[PDB]
Amino acid sequence: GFSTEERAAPFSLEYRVFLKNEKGQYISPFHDIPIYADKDVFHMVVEVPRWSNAKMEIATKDPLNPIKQDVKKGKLRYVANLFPYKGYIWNYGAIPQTWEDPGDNDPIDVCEIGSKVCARGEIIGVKVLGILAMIDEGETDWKVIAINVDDPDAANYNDINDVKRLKPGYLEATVDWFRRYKVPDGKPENEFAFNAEFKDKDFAIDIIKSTHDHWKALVTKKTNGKGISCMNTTLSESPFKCDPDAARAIVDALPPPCESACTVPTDVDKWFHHQ
Ligand SMILES: [Mg+2]
Ligand SMILES: [Mg+2]
Repeated sequence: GFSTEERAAPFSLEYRVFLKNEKGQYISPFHDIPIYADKDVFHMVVEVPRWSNAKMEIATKDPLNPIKQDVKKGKLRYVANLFPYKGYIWNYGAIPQTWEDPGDNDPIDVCEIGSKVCARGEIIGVKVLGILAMIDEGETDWKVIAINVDDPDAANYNDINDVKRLKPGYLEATVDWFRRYKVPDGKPENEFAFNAEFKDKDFAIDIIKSTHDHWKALVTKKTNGKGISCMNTTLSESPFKCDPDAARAIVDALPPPCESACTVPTDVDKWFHHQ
């Protein structure tokens, strides 16, 4: 289906993860992966495997939008181990061809709850089960809740109550994870500082389709891109389309693959307890 081309060493500053289609052509995971994998099955770009810490996401401003590691004041970012969790507690990522339009300014986020740990840059199909709406100091932050359609138990999951039923504690832990991530203190002062509520599958799909329409406007130049890189190699109706062979130079000009990988700071091991 899709595959990955990794440039430079993982957890280095130059590390990039580009996506390739069935034919070895470089494509943007933002723009060139269809939102739908099949009827009622959404594509998901996996950005971080469950239980990892590196904060890696689609580069919304880089040509071909490769996955790369976030950087804060010159240092590569890792999420904290929030006791009792190890790193991210879901496969975490995004639905391609969507754009929370400002809004967070990138593809709509997905928490994927299935049993398989997915790889960085892996493209999976997911069944949308619901959506977590969070108020973070007034702003709206959406997290789709989904499960790998290839999960052995996928047939048992069709709405958010199924998550409550067959994975007790998962939704609570999700809210807790995001609350302690956003308010490192622990508890916010009121529902403006942090609020959380889950909505069902139909609501989630309405939100997703809305962000897909916003993306449609983005890649057809009907809305200010606000710095988003819209270069793509497959969208026939997009003025930002570029010849695939021309786009290969974007990858080939970067350091070659090196899978003798940089070691992760020991500080990432530390576990932070809520007091
Ligand atoms: Mg988003
Ligand atoms: Mg986001």
